[PDB]
Amino acid sequence: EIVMTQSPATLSVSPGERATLSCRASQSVSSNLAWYQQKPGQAPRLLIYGASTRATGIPPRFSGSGSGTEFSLTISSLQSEDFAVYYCQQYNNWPAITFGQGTRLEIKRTVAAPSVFIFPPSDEQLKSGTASVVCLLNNFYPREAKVQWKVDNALQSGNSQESVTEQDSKDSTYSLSSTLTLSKADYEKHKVYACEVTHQGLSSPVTKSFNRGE
Amino acid sequence: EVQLLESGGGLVQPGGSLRLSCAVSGFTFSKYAMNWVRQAPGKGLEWVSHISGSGISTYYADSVKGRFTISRDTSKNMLYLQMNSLRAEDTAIYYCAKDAISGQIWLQGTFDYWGQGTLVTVSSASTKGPSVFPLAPSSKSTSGGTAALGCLVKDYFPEPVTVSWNSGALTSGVHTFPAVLQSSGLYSLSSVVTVPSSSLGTQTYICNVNHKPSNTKVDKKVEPKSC
Repeated sequence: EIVMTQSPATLSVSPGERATLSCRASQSVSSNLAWYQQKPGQAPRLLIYGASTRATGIPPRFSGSGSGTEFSLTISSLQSEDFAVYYCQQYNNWPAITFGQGTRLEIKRTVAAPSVFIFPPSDEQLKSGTASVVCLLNNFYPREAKVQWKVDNALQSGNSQESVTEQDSKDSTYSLSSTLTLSKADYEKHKVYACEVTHQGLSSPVTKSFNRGE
Repeated sequence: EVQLLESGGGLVQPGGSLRLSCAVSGFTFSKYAMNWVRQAPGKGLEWVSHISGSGISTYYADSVKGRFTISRDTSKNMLYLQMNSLRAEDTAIYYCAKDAISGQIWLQGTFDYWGQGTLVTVSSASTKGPSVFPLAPSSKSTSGGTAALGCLVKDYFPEPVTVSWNSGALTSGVHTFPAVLQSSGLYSLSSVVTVPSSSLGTQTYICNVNHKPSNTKVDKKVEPKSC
């Protein structure tokens, strides 16, 4: 098999600028190379074939170049909806089609601070014997963020899980949820539940909190 | 308008069998050869199988050789993948993909239309429907700012669940988080939306949760709680 390598696997390119993505082949594949764009939750869409020919309906700011073993995909005037994983694929050795493992292109927009919300567990879930406390960080950039749980001003470790949305196709921001999971018995031992958020567009950390009964 | 519609994916025991279907509309089916391409969770694309436009010629990747069978019924615009002796490494989203240029080998190796894909999960774990709980907005400050509300979809297997708001009316500002695999081995996710703080009590907010693997459809209405 011909091994296709896309390195680096991630790139962060500012909007309006030019992003160059790399794809390299273990042997010559001539011009039998294609590029696909896969947005989150969607099937791949064909961008380039023949290593330089644009598929139908693909705007000309997408450009493919190269031959043999070295190839590039150039996206000019980078836009927020260009966030995706881009795959190169050789079809020289048909039908032994092989893909590169893809490069994820992040849109490097300006810093945006998160809006922070805290949600107490519902009483419906409380009957079932478990309490889920959800802290939300909404529409921030960059992705890096620290979320800390304080239960009666005591640090919580090992009892929370985080989930992050894909970069938004419109405003290029991220959103994140932290979920604290405790037993109803352990939920009812303590009083103060606080979510402390540290991030780059916040000068000092933001805390949102509630008290169990009130 | 070309449309490829995969169907038949689901939860199946290791060693079991499953047959996938791809409904085809919007072009001359006989003119084009067809492919199956799969994608494991969080992984890349892997070509699996190819069938010629006539149907005489079939090809398979080594990883599925002797276990998968591609077939077509050009009469009724259908493409099939028969999957036998399934393993955990076969768990993936399976895409139906149409070749670009009609002809044969000289013009093949490129896919210009793809289906939305169907998920195949190879596991011995049991199907389990989720519980839906509200993420009630509270202490909505300034009455002209923005408040956050949502739904917590907890303890289900297998993937996926879908969440909409107000039957797909409320679309702007909705963030449906990727599912998280909990310590129990069940999945859980949250869907949240940010809305005008003054609409609380004026507009009702309902999250429509669908977990098709367990035949679970739930509408949960989210309101501010007392005190």
